[PDB]
Amino acid sequence: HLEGEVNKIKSALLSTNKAVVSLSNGVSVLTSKVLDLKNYIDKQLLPI
Amino acid sequence: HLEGEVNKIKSALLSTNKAVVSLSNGVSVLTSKVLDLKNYIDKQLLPI
Amino acid sequence: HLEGEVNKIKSALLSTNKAVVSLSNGVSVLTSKVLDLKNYIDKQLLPI
Amino acid sequence: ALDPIDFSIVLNKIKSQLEESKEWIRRSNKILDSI
Amino acid sequence: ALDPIDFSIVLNKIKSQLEESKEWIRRSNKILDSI
Amino acid sequence: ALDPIDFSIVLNKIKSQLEESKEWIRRSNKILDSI
Repeated sequence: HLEGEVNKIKSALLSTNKAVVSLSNGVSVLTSKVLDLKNYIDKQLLPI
Repeated sequence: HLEGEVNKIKSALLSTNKAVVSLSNGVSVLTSKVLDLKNYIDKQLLPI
Repeated sequence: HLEGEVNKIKSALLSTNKAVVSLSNGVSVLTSKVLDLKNYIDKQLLPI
Repeated sequence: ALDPIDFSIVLNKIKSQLEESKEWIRRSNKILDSI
Repeated sequence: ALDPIDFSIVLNKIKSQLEESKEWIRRSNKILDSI
Repeated sequence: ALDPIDFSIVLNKIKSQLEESKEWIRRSNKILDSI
């Protein structure tokens, strides 16, 4: 019964780990896009 | 003693899982707001 | 063998927890910078 | 030059990725609830 | 039209949510430290 | 006044922190794979 529970917890954490990598990659892309947005504003502000 | 430790790890992971959902929802809202910010800039740039 | 597996899962979750705090702090800083960006745009839009 | 279509596509993909993250946590929660 | 008050409120709420995330991890770390 | 150098530095540091997050998960995955 204990071995089964341990196997379940391992399976659960592997799934939690997948969620965190997905989240991390998402925030990485968003940060890159905010940098791109800042560059666009600064380069777009020149004439105006 | 082992059953107790397993129960503790389950409790810990449930808490970690709560942290990740909170984080995920937060990043989702921030992404929506960055999209809104981009829309505001593009619609605000028209006159200027 | 079971005690060893439990010790491993504890070690793994401590590492996952470190990943989440790092992620959380990162998103917190990014949110602050998006607020700063909004303030810059609004204060930069005044003349133009 | 910032592509407006690409910008929206990429951020909407991030939102899709976050829903995937939430799905992985639901799976983890269900497994733990079975213990 | 982007409400400036709403924008600040929503992003400041995200910052509050992140502190909640950190609190959940502290709870998890404490439980594991007890093992 | 928004420092353009500081802004880039801070967001590039966030990107570095995220790579650290990914490294912590790789360590966790490896430990679980050993079980």
